[PDB]
Order: sequence, then structure tokens, then C-alpha cells
Amino acid sequence: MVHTKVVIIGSGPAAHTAAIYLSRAELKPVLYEGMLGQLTTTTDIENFPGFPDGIGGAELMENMRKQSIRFGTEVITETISRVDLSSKPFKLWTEWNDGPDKEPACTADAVIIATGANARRLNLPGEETYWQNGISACAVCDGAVPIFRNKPLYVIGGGDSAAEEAMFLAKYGSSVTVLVRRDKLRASKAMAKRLLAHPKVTVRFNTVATEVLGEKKPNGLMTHLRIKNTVTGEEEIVDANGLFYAVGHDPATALVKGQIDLDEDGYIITKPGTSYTSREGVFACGDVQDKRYRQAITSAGSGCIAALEAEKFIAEAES
Amino acid sequence: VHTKVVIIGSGPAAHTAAIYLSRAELKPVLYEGMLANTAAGGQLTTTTDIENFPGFPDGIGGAELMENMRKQSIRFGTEVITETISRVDLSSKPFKLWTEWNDGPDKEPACTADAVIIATGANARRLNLPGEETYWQNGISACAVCDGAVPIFRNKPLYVIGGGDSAAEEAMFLAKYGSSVTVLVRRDKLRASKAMAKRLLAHPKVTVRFNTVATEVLGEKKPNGLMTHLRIKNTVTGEEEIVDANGLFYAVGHDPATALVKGQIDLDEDGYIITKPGTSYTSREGVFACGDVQDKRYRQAITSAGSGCIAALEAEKFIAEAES
Ligand SMILES: Cc1cc2nc3c(=O)[nH]c(=O)nc-3n(C[C@H](O)[C@H](O)[C@H](O)COP(=O)(O)OP(=O)(O)OC[C@H]3O[C@@H](n4cnc5c(N)ncnc54)[C@H](O)[C@@H]3O)c2cc1C
Ligand SMILES: Cc1cc2nc3c(=O)[nH]c(=O)nc-3n(C[C@H](O)[C@H](O)[C@H](O)COP(=O)(O)OP(=O)(O)OC[C@H]3O[C@@H](n4cnc5c(N)ncnc54)[C@H](O)[C@@H]3O)c2cc1C
Repeated sequence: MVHTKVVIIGSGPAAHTAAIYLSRAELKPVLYEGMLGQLTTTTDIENFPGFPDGIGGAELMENMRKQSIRFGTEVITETISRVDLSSKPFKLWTEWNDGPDKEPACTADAVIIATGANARRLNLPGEETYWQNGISACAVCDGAVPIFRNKPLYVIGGGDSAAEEAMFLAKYGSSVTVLVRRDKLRASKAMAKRLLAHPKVTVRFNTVATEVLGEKKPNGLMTHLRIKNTVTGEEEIVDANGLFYAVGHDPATALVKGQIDLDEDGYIITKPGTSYTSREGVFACGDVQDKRYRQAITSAGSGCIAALEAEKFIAEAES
Repeated sequence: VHTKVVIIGSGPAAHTAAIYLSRAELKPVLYEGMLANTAAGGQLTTTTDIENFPGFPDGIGGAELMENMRKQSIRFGTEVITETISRVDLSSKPFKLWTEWNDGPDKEPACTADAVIIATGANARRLNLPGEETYWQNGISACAVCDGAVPIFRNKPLYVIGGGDSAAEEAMFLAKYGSSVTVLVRRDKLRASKAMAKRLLAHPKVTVRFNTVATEVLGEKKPNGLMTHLRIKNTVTGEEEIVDANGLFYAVGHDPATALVKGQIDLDEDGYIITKPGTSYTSREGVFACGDVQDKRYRQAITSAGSGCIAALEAEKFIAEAES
């Protein structure tokens, strides 16, 4: 709209819970969901409290969407291009309507950044066919799914996230193998000590996954993985029911890029347990600030925090 | 017996923590209590309809939400025992716990564990007025953010009890919906901050009535009868009066159920468990606290459920780094 109290950028649990609380407080919030959350790709969420029989990630975000629009959130399906966090009112620009001499599409006195932080994928051949049908990126979320229990599981990555998620997947899978592309695991020295000592995990140095094979049916599962030795070049097909990407994540902090303080890995720095960023007036909730948990129930919680602390900012600001 | 982690509580924090530990193939035991202190199930069981919980766009009853959250905990394998913890001994290597009425000076603990999660909640104080039981959640409430928007209070006279900052904060919040908001301070001057009192006395739709106490709650006499009148009493003269009131919101402080610890883990001035910000790490290594026991700024179920997951991951990480 032309002007509102608070504008929210995002479409995940943090962006919607903030919209729910902010709209129920009669504050008229506008939500920029984008021209398209990472939870929409998940097939079934079973670790969310209140849904004992599990819930599809697509309908969960649809429930949270209608719950936001119920209390009066102006949700416009447009992508934010640039943000001007320097003048008194924060200015926002739509994509394809950007530019140095264009009029902003929406301005507000406070903005919430809940743009998520997606896990990096490798875009292997067959990945699109078996994503969330055998391939995943969160060991805590999908590791307990029955399709991985007592089955061979494979992990991609050599960092600390790989070793941590590999030993976690050993609780369910019959065997866990980690495919580091180079030699000499990149992870910490102490965590690697317990990794190579764990019986149900084996690290395969100089190995890269080339393509994902599986069933070709409605909702086909993953059955085989084609791995390739990176020095000799001999490719082979091995049994694999689960492939977990364990490379780092990419926080969507592109819009700020200096306006708000960031950390070494790219996430938005916020006061712990709070949504207060380094610039007073803009708050950050969800995976943009969280790198240690990366859960929907935790992002939804921090989204409620960003809503309440924005209303305290707005209340103490007007006359 | 003996287990890896024991959880004390039955609220959203206690169950979300139990859900993640049970899905992680652990052996968590959840003690809902024998209707300990809010009955077994959490403080949400008293609320009639929760509309600000994400994932339920048409709202959900607090009773059914915690029952869904209960079966979701037992689904992944939590040993949920409906017994109340009386004493806890967090001095030896394994944490010892005793059931109520089975504590004894020299009795054997009912369950011991290497890590404990404290999600025992923090209930809002009630005044036990006459008619409160008849009109609780039918006109009476204790959270302005949760129930302030309910249609039965919109464009109606609302009353707030308390003189602290929580009173002034919740009173101005209720002004968004009610026709008029009146706050009943017991003594002769607001206990709140000078700046928070400034915005209170300046808000047009609120009026502060010093030296006034609510004595009785009046309303309809039907099965689901709403609140219609409130009997207030001037505390200097003693003259009682009956005024129109569709909503009564308690805004006195809260009571953390931190009685079992009482010194073992560090507490704050108001009684909440102090924890490292953004984490469930308490002052004693090995015990974690999630939910309203540590949260005094939000006091929401979605935030307690989130903090319960925080206590869940950091408890599972704590056990992993201990045996390996
Ligand atoms: C494969 C995978 C599986 C997962 N499974 C689970 C699970 O089972 N249970 C669970 O609890 N969690 C799960 N998660 C975590 C999930 O990502 C949570 O939803 C996440 O923690 C919530 O992040 P968020 O609240 O910050 O918003 P997000 O869910 O990350 O939403 C991101 C939104 O930001 C929008 N956006 C970004 N930039 C812009 C911009 N300039 N302009 C406009 N809009 C923008 C995008 O449109 C996008 O929709 C999974 C994650 C992945 C990657
Ligand atoms: C009238 C009212 C309305 C509310 N409405 C909403 C709403 O609409 N939406 C929302 O998100 N929040 C609402 N809340 C907030 C509500 O209190 C949340 O549930 C709370 O913030 C989170 O509770 P908790 O998980 O921290 O633990 P709690 O649920 O508060 O308590 C845990 C339970 O553990 C039990 N227990 C205590 N001690 C022991 C012991 N030794 N042994 C065994 N068991 C024990 C008790 O029965 C206790 O109830 C409302 C609160 C009130 C008072």
C-alpha cells in the first residue's frame, strides 16, 4: 500500500506469525511474500506441536496464510528489490519497479525481515524428481521418516554440519556414509574424533554424488545413488534410500548488505532471545537470525517476538 | 527407574521438548502431575478458544490443542506419567526426583535422570472473586494479547485490575477493542514506571480509578453465561457499587512454579529461572528451562513451544557430548 505501520518481508512461519499478531492488534500490516517459504517443498511435517498425525508443509503454510489474512494482513504477491533504511520512513521497492528515480511501492515506520535461510542444494540430475522423496537437507526434520529406517543413507559435505548430521542419522539408518569431495575432513578436530569412532558411520574421502536414481511412480522414493571417485573417475551405482545435503545455508540477507549488521556467515545479528537488530526500527525473526535450530516451530516463535517488540516500538513512537 | 532426560510440566514447552527428544529416539519421561498446582495439561486447558496459534486459521480450543500435543508426544515414545514432582536433588551426578506424598525424608526417588528440562509454566494470578469460577473465560481473563480481541469485549466496557506496568500496558492494549477501559488500582498511586504511567493517564479511552477493588463478578445465569456487571468497592470509604462491565482482565503479576528448585538454579527478582538469552541454558550445567518459567516478556504458547524445542535440541546435544 501507500503507507502502513509495519511491513513484513517473507512468507515463512516467522513472517506469518508476526503478521497474525500484528494484524490482530489492529495495526494493519502488509506482508511481502514474494513472487513465489522453504517449508512449501516439504511433503509432511511431523515435529510441529498441535498436529499429532503430521501435516503437509504446503497446507501448513496455507493455514498460516489464511490465518494472517483472517485478522486483516494485506498480503501482496510481490518481491522486494531494494530497501532504503536511512530516512525517517523506510522505503521499499518492488522488483522490475526498482531504480534510482522510481517511486517506492510501500513505506512504513517499521519493517520485519523474515526472509528465511534456505539450505544449499547441488541440483544433481534426478534431484528435482526425488527432492523430499528421498533427498533432504535437515537431519532433525526428516531423519526419523520411516523411509530411511534400517536403510543405507548418504551424506554430502565435509564441514561440521556434515559430521553432526551424519552421526544423528545413525539413529535410524542401517548405515551412514559421508561423501566428502576432497580429502582431510573440513570439520572440527574434536567432533571428527567421535565421527570416525562411531560404528554405524563411514567417511568416504574423494567421492562425489553424480545422479540420484529411484522409482518412477507417483511419489517415487529414492533407491540408488551414483557416486564417482574424484581422482580415478570410476563411477558406480550403490544402494541408497536417503541423501542428505549437508553443505551450509544461504540467509536471504541480500537486501540489507551493510544497512543492518551481519555476522561472519551472513546471518542478521540480533540481540539473543530478541528480534532487535542493529538498526532501531527493523527487526529480524526466523532463519535469517537463527542458524543453530532452523525449525518452523522456533521460527514461528521468533516471529511472534518480532510482532510484539514491533508494537512496543510503534506504541512508544507515536504521539 | 532411570532415564536419559526427565521433563517436568505439561504445557506447550514441556511437550514440544518431549516431541523432539522422543523423535530423536531418546527416553524422555514427561510428568504432567496429579493436577499439579493449572491442572495437568498446561495453562491452555483453561482457555476456551486460541486464535493466535499459527496453523489453526479457524482457531482451536485450548483443551483440544494440548490433547493433540499430548498424543503427539506419546506417539514418538514419551513415557508420560501423570504424577507430581515434590522434591528434586540436583547435587549428585544423577538428578533425583520424588513424587508428591511419596517424598519422605529417607525415601527412594521415583525417577532419576542425567538431564532435566524445566517447563513447569508460570500461571497468572487470580483474585478468587465470587462469581469468578462462573464467568472465567466467559468474561474474565488474564492475558490482554490473547483474549482482548474476542468479540464479546469489542465495543463494551472493560475493566483492568492492577497498578503495575503490566496493568498499564494491558489496559492501553484493551483500548483497541472495548468501548471504555477502566483500571482499578488498589492503593492511591500507580506502582508502574513514570513513563508508562505518562502514556496511561494520557490515553483518552482509559480512566484510572485509584483506591478501588473489584469485589464480585455478576452476569447472566445460563449455561454459558457471559459477564454483565462488576461490583467495585472504594477502599477508603468502603462503599461498594455495581457498574456495567463485560470484561474483567487480571493484570497482577505471575507465579512461576519454581518452588521445587528454590536455590539450586539461579532465579531472578520476580521468581523466573534465569537462562542464557536465546537458549535454555540455566545456571547449573545439566538442567535446562523452557517456557514461561524463563519467559517474562512474551508469555505466549507459540513462544513457549518454540523455547521448548530450544531446550530439546540443547538437551540432546548435551547428552551426545557426554557419552562420546
Ligand atoms: C528440505 C527442508 C525441510 C524442512 N523440514 C522441516 C520440518 O519437517 N519441520 C520444521 O519445523 N521445519 C522444517 N524446515 C525448516 C523450514 O525452513 C522452516 O520453515 C524455517 O525454519 C522457517 O524459516 P522462516 O520462518 O524464517 O521463513 P521461510 O520458511 O524460510 O520463508 C522464506 C520466505 O522468504 C521470502 N522472501 C525471501 N526474500 C524475499 C524478498 N526480497 N522479497 C519478498 N519475499 C522474500 C520468500 O518468498 C520465502 O517464501 C525444513 C527446511 C528445509 C530446507
Ligand atoms: C486466561 C489465559 C489465556 C491464555 N490464552 C492464550 C492464547 O490464546 N494463545 C497463546 O499462545 N497463549 C495463551 N496463554 C498463555 C499460556 O499460559 C501459555 O500456555 C504459556 O505461555 C505457556 O505455558 P508453558 O509451556 O510455559 O507451561 P504451562 O502450560 O503454563 O504449565 C505446565 C504444566 O505443568 C504442570 N506442573 C507444574 N508443576 C508440576 C510438577 N512438579 N510436576 C508435574 N507437573 C507439574 C502444571 O499442571 C502446569 O500447568 C493464556 C494464558 C492465560 C492465563
